[PDB]
Amino acid sequence: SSSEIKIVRDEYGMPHIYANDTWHLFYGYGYVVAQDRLFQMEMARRSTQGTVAEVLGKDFVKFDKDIRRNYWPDAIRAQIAALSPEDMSILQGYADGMNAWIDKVNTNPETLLPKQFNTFGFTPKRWEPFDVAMIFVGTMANRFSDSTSEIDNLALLTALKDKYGVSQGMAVFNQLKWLVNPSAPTTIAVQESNYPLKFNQQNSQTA
Amino acid sequence: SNMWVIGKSKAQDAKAIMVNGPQFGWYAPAYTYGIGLHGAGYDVTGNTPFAYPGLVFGHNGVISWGSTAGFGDDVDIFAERLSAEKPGYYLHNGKWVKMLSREETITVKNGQAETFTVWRTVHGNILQTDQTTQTAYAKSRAWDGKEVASLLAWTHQMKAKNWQEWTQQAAKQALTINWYYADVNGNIGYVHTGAYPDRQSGHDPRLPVPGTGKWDWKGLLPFEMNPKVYNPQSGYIANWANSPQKDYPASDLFAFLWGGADRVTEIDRLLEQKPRLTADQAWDVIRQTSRQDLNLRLFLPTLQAATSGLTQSDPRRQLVETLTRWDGINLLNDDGKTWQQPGSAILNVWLTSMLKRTVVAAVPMPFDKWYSASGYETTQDGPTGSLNISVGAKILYEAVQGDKSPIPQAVDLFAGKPQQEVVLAALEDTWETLSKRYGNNVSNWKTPAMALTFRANNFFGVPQAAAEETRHQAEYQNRGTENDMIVFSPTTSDRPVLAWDVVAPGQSGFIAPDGTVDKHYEDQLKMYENFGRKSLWLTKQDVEAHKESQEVLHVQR
Ligand SMILES: CC1(C)S[C@@H]2[C@H](NC(=O)Cc3ccccc3)C(=O)N2[C@H]1C(=O)O
Ligand SMILES: [Ca+2]
Repeated sequence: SSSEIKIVRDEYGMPHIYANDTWHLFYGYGYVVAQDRLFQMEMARRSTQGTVAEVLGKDFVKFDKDIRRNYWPDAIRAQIAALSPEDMSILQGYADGMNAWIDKVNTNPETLLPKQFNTFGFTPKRWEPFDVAMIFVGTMANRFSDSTSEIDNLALLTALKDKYGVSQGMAVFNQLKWLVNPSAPTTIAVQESNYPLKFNQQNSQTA
Repeated sequence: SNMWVIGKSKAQDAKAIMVNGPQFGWYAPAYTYGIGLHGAGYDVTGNTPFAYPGLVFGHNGVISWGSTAGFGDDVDIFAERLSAEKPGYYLHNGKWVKMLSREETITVKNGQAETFTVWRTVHGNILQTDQTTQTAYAKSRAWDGKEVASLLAWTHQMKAKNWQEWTQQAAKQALTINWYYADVNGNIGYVHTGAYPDRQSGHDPRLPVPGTGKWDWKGLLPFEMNPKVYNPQSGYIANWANSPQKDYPASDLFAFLWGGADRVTEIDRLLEQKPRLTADQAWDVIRQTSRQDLNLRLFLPTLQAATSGLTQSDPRRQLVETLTRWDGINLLNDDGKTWQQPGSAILNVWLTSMLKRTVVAAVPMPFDKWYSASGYETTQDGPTGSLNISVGAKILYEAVQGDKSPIPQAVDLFAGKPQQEVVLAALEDTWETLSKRYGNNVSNWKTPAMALTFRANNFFGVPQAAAEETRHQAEYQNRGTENDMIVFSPTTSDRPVLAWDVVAPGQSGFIAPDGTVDKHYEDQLKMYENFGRKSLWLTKQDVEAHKESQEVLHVQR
């Protein structure tokens, strides 16, 4: 039936989920994740939303502020609200599967609550689609696809111009922080293709 | 992060081999999560960071996939024009526009809550404001609005059965990420995925742009423009955070460069050593690259030239002799904590001295510090991630290549002195430093090896386990946090695919209230250290044959 979910763990504990629709498949996934990694996932949720200080104290206030300042949560919720039913079923099933295990944990904590919750002094709460989405968004996107140093670059360029003069300072910037270097080893060989765009290399946006 | 994809013309006893080593650092419990999904159009196996819905490392019995960070420049900073007369507004397209804002309160365990405001413009969230110049800086991401689409693209790509189906999903992944493909027929492919801005003419992407309207991005570049290759003539696709393609620009981070000195060359040397690679040989590239000193190849020639006229008894010459006899692979002595050869220490001291004398001296403070690192920076717990050639070392390598370098040496980093003189001076410093620590007999120098730590704090620096759960490995290995290998059409099996991975310390992080750790809490630790690997099962029959437990749930939505 559409209500059945089979979970099989192999000899290393790796789980395999068997189900007949999207929501049920991702529910099985969330369920086994909550069994294996609940504390890790709770702490990843707090890291990705900036709510670590709630449980760990004052040493994490600047961290939490920095996380919240680097995203716009309502926009992520708007993206979720635009999903088709099928796509939403991925996130909803996952959250609903974690919650089924979390509710079991909180009903029998004396045997099922991960020891770390007792150590750190709090208990797990349920998850929604936004939370599942934010584990990804807060790691892959907001940390591993969000790298710039342009304000520092401008400060370096200004210091180079003050040391070497305008022209030589721009040329030393191009020696230390080149736009492109043709001797760089490239995953794609030159015979195959090359990138067709050429970029300004003298800060002409403020010329 | 590294990856090598070996296609039909380079594979031995198989049509394609994919070996991935994503480097995120090392954590307890494991950074990635092993999972198989079967039904609702999926049939997949692998492991993935933070148990995302989409498996970043895995296969579906027809194709396999993996990733490495892309490091393209998909982020620009806009300098917004403010006015003291109109707090909370900025000038855009001839009008004073209201910033969007939200209040946030940080609740604090055993402390007072703190409330602050987050501000946002048409160009992104505000990072910092200079009241002296009435300027606010907004960070603009080419993928803004496509985060959820990216998660879904990484999920839906698991159902692709060919390159066209797979690249339809790659085109929907907006973050800067290298994606890789292999399939049962021996095809291999690569896409440097993501959204990249179509910038106005004259916009230097390394530096901020005015936010008043004229410098706004035109839109996004089309997917045609993303660097990609399918079945390259070389027969292989290798990456270790290096450039995707000739003339493609890197991230604007000042300490990140794509130049003539690149660690990916160590993978090319191994893949080109022999005409073809078996799966075993492809896996062994992990072990060798993980132990390879990355500076020896770059600087040994300069060291040999500098010392070529010296007498046999000159210690500057004897340090170079020691390096010349070495292949750069570090191995632990029998004590389990010192390296058999002293070469990395020699290179570290030498390069530290060289950078101080050259790139550091050319750059104003406090920027100079930015160029002083040798790349051998660590902690007693060892490196927090991969090891690489430092920014200063990459710039020094262009200088020591002389006119072989394509980068104009606007400032002579040797300041008018012969490069040999500076190289020799750094060798004199090296001899003094190391002989004072170890004595004058280089053959008995037992230099410390770097170690590896599975940290109990996640990469954000936030506890994800108790401190006592940290695990330690004597040998630092410059390799993936996990490693996975997929072999297509092996001649040694009738199965269309075979695959293996390693998820250390283990699949489970569970500890019961009484302190009893799960049976799968630490059963992959020794396998990780020894370059072992476990089978990834896909089919119903293989999973059943290797079953330890099962549960059947009955649930209605
Ligand atoms: C920019 C970063 C925070 S993320 C990048 C790299 N991480 C990886 O390569 C891991 C990864 C693998 C597959 C997909 C995404 C990221 C790594 O480490 N890099 C960091 C850095 O240089 O500070
Ligand atoms: Ca930029």
